[PDB]
Amino acid sequence: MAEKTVYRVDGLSCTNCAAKFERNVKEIEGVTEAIVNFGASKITVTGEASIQQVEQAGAFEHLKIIPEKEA
Repeated sequence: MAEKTVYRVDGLSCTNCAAKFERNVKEIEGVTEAIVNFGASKITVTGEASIQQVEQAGAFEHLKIIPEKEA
């Protein structure tokens, strides 16, 4: 009852690449929204999908994204 998540991402540092990313996410039919910061931050995904799909997309620059966990 929320179906939104954010994962921590590191490596790339350019708004244009962030824009490439969020659009790459939007292309996936599994997600509704995505809010992707990069630089030294995180990648929010919302809809009904997980980083994995975005991970594949991120192969354009080879990013490393980590699902945060505390438990």
